[PDB]
Amino acid sequence: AMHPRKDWYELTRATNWTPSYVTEEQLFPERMSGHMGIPLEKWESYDEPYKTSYPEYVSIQREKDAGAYSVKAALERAKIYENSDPGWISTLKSHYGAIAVGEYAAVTGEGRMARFSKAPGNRNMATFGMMDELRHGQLQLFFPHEYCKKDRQFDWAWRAYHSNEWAAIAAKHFFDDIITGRDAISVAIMLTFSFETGFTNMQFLGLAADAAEAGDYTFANLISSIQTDESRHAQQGGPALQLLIENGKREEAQKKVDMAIWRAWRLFAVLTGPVMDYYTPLEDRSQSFKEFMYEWIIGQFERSLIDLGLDKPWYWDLFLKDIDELHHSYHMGVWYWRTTAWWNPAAGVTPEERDWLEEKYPGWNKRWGRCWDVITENVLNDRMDLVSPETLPSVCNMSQIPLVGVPGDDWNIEVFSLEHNGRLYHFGSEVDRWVFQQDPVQYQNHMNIVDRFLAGQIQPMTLEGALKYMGFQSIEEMGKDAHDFAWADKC
Amino acid sequence: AMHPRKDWYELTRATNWTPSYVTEEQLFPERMSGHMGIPLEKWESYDEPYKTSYPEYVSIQREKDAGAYSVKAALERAKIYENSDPGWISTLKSHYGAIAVGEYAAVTGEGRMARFSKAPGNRNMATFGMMDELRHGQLQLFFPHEYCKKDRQFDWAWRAYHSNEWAAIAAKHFFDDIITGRDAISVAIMLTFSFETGFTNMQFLGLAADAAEAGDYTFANLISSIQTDESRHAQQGGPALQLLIENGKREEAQKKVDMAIWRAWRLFAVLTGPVMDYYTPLEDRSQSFKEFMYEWIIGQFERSLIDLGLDKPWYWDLFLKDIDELHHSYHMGVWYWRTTAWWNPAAGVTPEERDWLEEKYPGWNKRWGRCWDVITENVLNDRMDLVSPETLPSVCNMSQIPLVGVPGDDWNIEVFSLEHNGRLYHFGSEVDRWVFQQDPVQYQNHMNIVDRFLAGQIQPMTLEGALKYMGFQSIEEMGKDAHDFAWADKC
Amino acid sequence: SAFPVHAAFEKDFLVQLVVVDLNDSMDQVAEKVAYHCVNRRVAPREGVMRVRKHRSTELFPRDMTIAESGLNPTEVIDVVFE
Amino acid sequence: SAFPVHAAFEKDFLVQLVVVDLNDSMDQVAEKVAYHCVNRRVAPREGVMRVRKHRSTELFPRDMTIAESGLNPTEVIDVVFE
Amino acid sequence: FESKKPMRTWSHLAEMRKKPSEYDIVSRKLHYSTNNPDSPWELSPDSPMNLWYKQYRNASPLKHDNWDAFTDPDQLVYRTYNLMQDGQESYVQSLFDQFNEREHDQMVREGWEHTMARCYSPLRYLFHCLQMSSAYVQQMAPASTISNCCILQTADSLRWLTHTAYRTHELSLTYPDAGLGEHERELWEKEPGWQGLRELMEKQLTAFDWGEAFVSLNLVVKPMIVESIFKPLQQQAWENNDTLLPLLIDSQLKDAERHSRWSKALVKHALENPDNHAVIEGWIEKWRPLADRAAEAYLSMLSSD
Amino acid sequence: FESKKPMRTWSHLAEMRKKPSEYDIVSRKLHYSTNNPDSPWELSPDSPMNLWYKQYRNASPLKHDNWDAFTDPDQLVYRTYNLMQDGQESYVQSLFDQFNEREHDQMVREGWEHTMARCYSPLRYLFHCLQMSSAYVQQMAPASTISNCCILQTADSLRWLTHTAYRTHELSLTYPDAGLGEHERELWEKEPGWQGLRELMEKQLTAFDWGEAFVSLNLVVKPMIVESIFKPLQQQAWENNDTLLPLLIDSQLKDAERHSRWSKALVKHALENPDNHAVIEGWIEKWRPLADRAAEAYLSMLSSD
Amino acid sequence: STLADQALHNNNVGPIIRAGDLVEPVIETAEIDNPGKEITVEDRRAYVRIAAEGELILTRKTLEEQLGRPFNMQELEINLASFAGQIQADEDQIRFYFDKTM
Amino acid sequence: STLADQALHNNNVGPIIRAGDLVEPVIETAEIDNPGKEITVEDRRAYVRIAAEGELILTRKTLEEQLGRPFNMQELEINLASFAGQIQADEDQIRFYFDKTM
Ligand SMILES: O=C(O)c1ccc(Br)cc1
Ligand SMILES: O=C(O)c1ccc(Br)cc1
Ligand SMILES: O=C(O)c1ccc(Br)cc1
Ligand SMILES: O=C(O)c1ccc(Br)cc1
Ligand SMILES: O=C(O)c1ccc(Br)cc1
Ligand SMILES: O=C(O)c1ccc(Br)cc1
Ligand SMILES: O=C(O)c1ccc(Br)cc1
Ligand SMILES: [Fe+3]
Ligand SMILES: [Fe+3]
Ligand SMILES: [Fe+3]
Ligand SMILES: [Fe+3]
Repeated sequence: AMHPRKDWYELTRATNWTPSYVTEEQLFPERMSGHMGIPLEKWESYDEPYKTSYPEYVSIQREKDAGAYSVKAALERAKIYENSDPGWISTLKSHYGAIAVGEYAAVTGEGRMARFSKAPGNRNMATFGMMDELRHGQLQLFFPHEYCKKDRQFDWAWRAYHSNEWAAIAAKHFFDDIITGRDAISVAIMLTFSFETGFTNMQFLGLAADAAEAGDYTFANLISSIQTDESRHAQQGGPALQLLIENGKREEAQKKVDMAIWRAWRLFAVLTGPVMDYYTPLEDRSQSFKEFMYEWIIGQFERSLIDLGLDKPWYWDLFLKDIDELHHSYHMGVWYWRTTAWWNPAAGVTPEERDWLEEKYPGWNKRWGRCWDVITENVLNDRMDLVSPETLPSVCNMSQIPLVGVPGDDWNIEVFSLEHNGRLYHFGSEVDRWVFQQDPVQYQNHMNIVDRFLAGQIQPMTLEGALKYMGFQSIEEMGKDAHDFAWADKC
Repeated sequence: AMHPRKDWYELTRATNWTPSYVTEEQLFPERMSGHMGIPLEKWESYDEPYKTSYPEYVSIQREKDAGAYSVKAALERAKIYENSDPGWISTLKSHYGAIAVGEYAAVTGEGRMARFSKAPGNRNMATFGMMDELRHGQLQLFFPHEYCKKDRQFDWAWRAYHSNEWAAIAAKHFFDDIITGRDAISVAIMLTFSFETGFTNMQFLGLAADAAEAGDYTFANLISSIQTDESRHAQQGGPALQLLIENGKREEAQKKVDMAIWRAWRLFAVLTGPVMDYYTPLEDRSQSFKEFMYEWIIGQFERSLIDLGLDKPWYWDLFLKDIDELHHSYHMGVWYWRTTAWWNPAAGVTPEERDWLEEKYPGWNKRWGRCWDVITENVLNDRMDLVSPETLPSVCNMSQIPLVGVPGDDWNIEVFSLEHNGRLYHFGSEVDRWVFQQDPVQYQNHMNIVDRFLAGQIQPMTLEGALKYMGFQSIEEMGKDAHDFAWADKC
Repeated sequence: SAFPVHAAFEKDFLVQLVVVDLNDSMDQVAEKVAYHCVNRRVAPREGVMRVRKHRSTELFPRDMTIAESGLNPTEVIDVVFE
Repeated sequence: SAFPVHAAFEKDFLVQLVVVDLNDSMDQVAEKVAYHCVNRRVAPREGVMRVRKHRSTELFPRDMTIAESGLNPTEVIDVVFE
Repeated sequence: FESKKPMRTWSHLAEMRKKPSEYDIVSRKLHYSTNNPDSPWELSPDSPMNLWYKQYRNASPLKHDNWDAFTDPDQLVYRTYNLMQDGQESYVQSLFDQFNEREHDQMVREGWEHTMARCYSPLRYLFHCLQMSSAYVQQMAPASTISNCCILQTADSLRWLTHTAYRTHELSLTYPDAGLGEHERELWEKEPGWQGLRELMEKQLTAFDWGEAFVSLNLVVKPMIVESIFKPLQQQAWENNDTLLPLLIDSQLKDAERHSRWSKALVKHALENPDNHAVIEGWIEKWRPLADRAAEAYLSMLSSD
Repeated sequence: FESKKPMRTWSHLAEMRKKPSEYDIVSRKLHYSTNNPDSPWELSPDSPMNLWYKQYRNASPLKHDNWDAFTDPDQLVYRTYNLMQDGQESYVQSLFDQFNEREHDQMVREGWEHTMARCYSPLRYLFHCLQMSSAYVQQMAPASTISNCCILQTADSLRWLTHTAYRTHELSLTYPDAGLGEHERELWEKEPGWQGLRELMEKQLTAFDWGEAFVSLNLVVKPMIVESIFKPLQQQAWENNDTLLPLLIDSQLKDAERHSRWSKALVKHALENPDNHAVIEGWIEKWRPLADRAAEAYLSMLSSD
Repeated sequence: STLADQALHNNNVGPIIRAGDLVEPVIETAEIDNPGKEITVEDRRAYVRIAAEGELILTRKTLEEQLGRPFNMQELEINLASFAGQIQADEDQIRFYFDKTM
Repeated sequence: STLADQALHNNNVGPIIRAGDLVEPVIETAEIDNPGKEITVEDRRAYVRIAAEGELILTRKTLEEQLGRPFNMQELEINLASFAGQIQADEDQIRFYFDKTM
């Protein structure tokens, strides 16, 4: 007979002990552990709500992979690469480039907890977490690898995080801040709670919905399978949050969540935003970016944060306004500077798309529409020189993304600047400036790509020079309009 | 360490012994065994060329099913049922009705060998064969079951073999003749060699090619997985054939193959012929029915039959002529009498299709096209009474399929009849009459559906009476034109 | 009285069961078969329809009845044009 | 000599790096920013382009040079119309 | 004709109180050969196989008007059977590997290789007889749910045969002078200890009535093998420091208990018809003596040395 | 810039002489944190974690120009690790089930439960230390191929922990008066026989240089555990009629040998730089005495009553 | 804003099941095991959002019956892509729930 | 007929591989393991017909190398939907072949 897990589970996490040959602080140094002075004994009350055990994990994960790979195999001849809209193909290129090696980096966030968390249950669940992120990194390299032979941009599934390309710097600056660059408890709160119950549902499930509409079941099935792991290991965050609150650290916990959510938001708005409202073909847009945000971030995540005892962030209303406006400008920036991307941005401004944008964001045409009007007229006149840039955008010193605002009929743009230790920094929001001020030692001597350009690190100081510095190896790899401007024919 | 199969395989089939408490003939009665008086010791040289062992079987078959089911699960929302051409849906309905419970009957063919073959290797391979056919019957019930709630015709995946519907009688008269109704050696030669290396490749791989073109990967993936089992268990046939030849029974072996191939051909022409050349949308026709015949039956199967030391069938030239002609008329019969089918036949005669038919079968328009001209004119003129029958087709006493010929400009039709023991029988070819004459005890007291109608077994003796006799339980279940005659608009 | 035959009509694609009467002339039999064929799958044409035993060279006289013909129930006939 | 600024042009969607000269007048500075905005993402219009520190209420005189203005390199300016 | 809506499941299951399971959907009411008493198969009603089925299935004294309602208590389908057996068989294969690494066969008590060669390796004949016999019950049983249990039982018999072949060969590597893998047919044919078993199986294999086949095989022969062969072999292995055999036999006994479970459920179904008690009891008493003699002769041989 | 054709595989693998494997594609050159010596992570170059990596990874005395070229000799990826371990773990769980059915624990020699409570159950602490330590080498190693071996080793360490938790609980059902599941922390903290191991692990867990961490964990501590804990337990289990523990440990030893296999491969890769011989040897000499003392104290405790 | 306020002030709890063979059995189980709760379902094709007010229970026994094959509660992880509410899981059931009422 | 005799008179042997992860590796393996045979490939989307004249060998070792993961010869059954020629199989390779020459 076999004995049920409930009867022996406690023994698997009865692993704390009182050190005698080194000190507790030597074994769990604050800079790596992040215990905030909460004594060893208090951490033993940590109770992961989504448990598993080694024999079950290997069996269940064997099954999950068998399904993901069989589906890929059975659909290799569905002609997705050949028959898909180029906007959908660019969505795949963006996703795999932005995600695969970042998932692998997440193994280190989990390893940080597995070694340095004082909570025994956290150390075990983080061991499964290390394994889960290994899975995610490997899947999201194996899957796009077949497309290397079709298109050099898919090399970036592997190459991006090794480059200084501007979007890869943005991704790395965020993930190095919340995943690999902080103590174990910060990882539990910023990564597993904030990012992983907060935003990854958007990129993995919201995008899966659009993928299924687009008829790409290999991809939809993959990313939704990945998120089933997340749903388990993300549950390391809540009990850590609850433990900090019970031990007098609510304010610290709140600040970490406020920071992580905002940082996630800005990157999400530049990567997932344009995918959902512009690259995905109109007929495949299951919901708008804003609608998904309201389902996943407002309706689900923010409600769960309140249930666990935290408050709505101090920047709530700013966040809501950003959801209406930011990604429209981020898309415009990515598109106008498309040659610096490793995917081919779709403009997404045919009349029928502009009508959808107007319904989903009333006032769109009198704002972003005004810029797209100028762009469209230049395409129709074959003045293509006027739709490629001859300077660099100014870039946020926190998010690493261009400084933007609302264009057109009620123009409004604001940079939030800061003098600090003899240097002038510029931030794309009040919250980004605040994140800097929360932990200047984390950020102060970092130089963004424009800082580097001005410092003489990028030679020559031209478009070509920037493109070489960003790691492009051939003409094909540089982003172009997804449809070769064929959308202008509908205008 | 483990010891490789080659070193212990012989012991797995060292199972013949000399009976002492009953006679060899009591243990292996000729009526069930079919050993043709070849002594037990001779059968020990039987050497199955495609071997497996129990531990490998369970492991590999576990893997095969995991893939088949995962693929089905991942594509449930691909909108196959909702978006497919209704001709494709009808192909699914015809396939599952004609195949699922027949696969389950094949378990009994395999069982007959597992118990009654004098060759030990045959008895073991047939045990895996029993298992494979169980798999195939279960997969082909499970897969269509989700469509029960969509369409009562999918009930026939289960119901067909329990009915007296005319095509079900044709299927059972064939399968009961070659699978369940003869001795073990006859099964080995007629089922595993003749039918299963000769025709099943057409219905499970030829059709899979069309399914892939149509974008129905759940189905293509399923049936190609099924045929992987066939490729193994079908290899029981060749070594039985080789043994009969070595022991002076080449003449009887040849006769069994010649019979089984013709019987399979006629059923295949009424079921697969119309699917490949009429129901499958033109754009998804990977090859014509004839082209697939020349690939699988002529180029592959017949060449294999010669390699093994048998001769081309005596009716070779009749067979080649039949491939050009027979399924066009069988199609016409199934469509005109569509109300008697459990699927909705597609007419398949829009001008674009008739151009394809002419290219694939030169002279088609001056033959079958003449009938379709009259039918088409009646549909265009709303004379629908003339596109539904008011009598029964005459039916073959062997194949159970209507007696047909070539219509139009060079009309030729021939029935081959026979008086025998006080009854007049009618056959659709010289070969069908020959088959009857090879074994009259198997066939002589069988009554085809028209014989039953004339004898008073079908009451009332009307179209409705016959339809109710055939097992239809509601108005929805009876076949209709697949497109509700929408095709005439293109004419 | 009722007399079943199997009939193949000229230019059609099949043989059908047609019930005629023992006292039908061949002209009447031809018309009963034509009902199930002409304007359904076979174009109408000028000419006189005749009846013969299946694949036979000889034709039955037009006014000859099923009874006089020697035909047995369920035998096959053709209906062709002269 | 080279003098980088970050400039936001009226009705555009972003701030861009624009390198001007230490001794450029505000009129010259406005035209250097306009190069990267007008007829690219911003419709041309009549009127006088003026330069101001980002979101300031006061405009720099048209003939004032970058050197005279007190601006520091990499400070943010707006270019707006009278 | 009436107009009817689509059903949630097959028409024959549509009146179920509970949602049909995978087992119900894929297993139930599949023998169309029971539909027409006069023509089981769609051939001449007096074709040879039609005469065979009319005599040996339809005319069985074991009678029930709804055999199709029989349910495997384990509700196994092909898919779940392979999941279960890949698990059990992976486990057995791993035992073989590890016990081999540890040189298990060298440490058995002196002479055990001869007891194995005499009493164990020729079990391949006995197990193959069970395989052939199970296949016979499969092809004759009057319900697909019954036949399915027999298919899986046929496969299990082959599993046991294969274990035995594998271990016969393996043991012969350590003990090459005991006739292992060489003399099994002669033992099965000539050795007194095997002759009761051989007579039992040759006669059982010629009981062609489906009911008598089922009763003799599953209610008489197979339980005798559990109690008189499998268990005594475990006891002897223990006395002779063979620690692998008891573990292997325990895995085989799981299959055997499963066979007994479905058989018992079939008996319970049959006994709904009170007339069947005497029929079954009659067959049991007919075959019991042969089974008891087979066991006696085997045990007398096993307890030699 | 020039126009180039698509590559068959990733740009960094395109010069391979043969077709990249699944392992090559999903495992190689994934730590971007080794690209910029001044800024491992994309933050302020003197952020705390950048300072941590610059000291404890980049500045290690163990040096190689191309750590990325390291290859797991087993070429394991997540998918194949789970296939392998689901096989090995399903086997162990089947052993637990069957030995429990047979009431194995009741038949061990008198007093064995006390030896288990003292020398076996507190192994959960030692195994968890290996788990924590393996995760540290993962996060610090300068190549993803090295880190991947460490991730799988972290999981194996948890596997061993889980075996021990399960069996401690199971034993306690038969022997409820031995402190099983109750007194392990006390034993780990206070019993002399555990103090050498605990000192060794507390100190090893504070060796933050990646190279020293790797050498001490995989070349000193883990091989000691094989020779001084695993094998002696198997011998003692044999003397005490515990037949399950030796089989369980053989499964764990398969994992332990796998860890030694990749470790030796990493050593061989490191020794391409002649300077590394003295570095590795020095760490071995440094850590050996603690390891020896750990082993000696453990064995004295295992040998007593 | 009122739209954001309204979205936040919900008490919806329950599983988000990814496309596959668990979607319909989970919906049916939610209905059966929470009588007197309305179950809401939002179908996004790649996933389905299944919810009730305050508390939603899925029992292993009911789920096995609706799925139609042997099923252990832990297996739900293969198809549980996300969930709303806090989770209390055990071998007999999973309960999704909130502590607070908004 | 002429077309039919021409179709019958072939000596093509080799595997028919169903759509999936074994198609490209098997084609590559056929080319590598039969040097100086021309390998023909007919792509029917759901399956690919791979052939050579008279004999075609697939070795386990080459197939493992082209597949890029551990591979036992018996696993080919998962994807071998049919084949032309007689089959001679063992743990090291499969040979498809004809006895006669047409
Ligand atoms: O934790 C995660 O799951 C995660 C982290 C980073 C990226 Br990129 C994707 C996923
Ligand atoms: O032997 C077979 O594989 C077979 C037999 C009949 C039918 Br219907 C389908 C398959
Ligand atoms: O969900 C159910 O409860 C159910 C479904 C089908 C049938 Br038939 C009976 C019950
Ligand atoms: O299984 C048995 O042993 C048995 C079954 C039925 C009857 Br009646 C008597 C005995
Ligand atoms: O593993 C070892 O024992 C070892 C490794 C490297 C060197 Br240098 C010396 C010893
Ligand atoms: O028993 C448990 O703890 C459990 C059950 C199911 C899932 Br999903 C997670 C955990
Ligand atoms: O070794 C064998 O006999 C063998 C190998 C592969 C396949 Br497919 C079939 C048989
Ligand atoms: Fe992840
Ligand atoms: Fe994650
Ligand atoms: Fe089959
Ligand atoms: Fe078959």
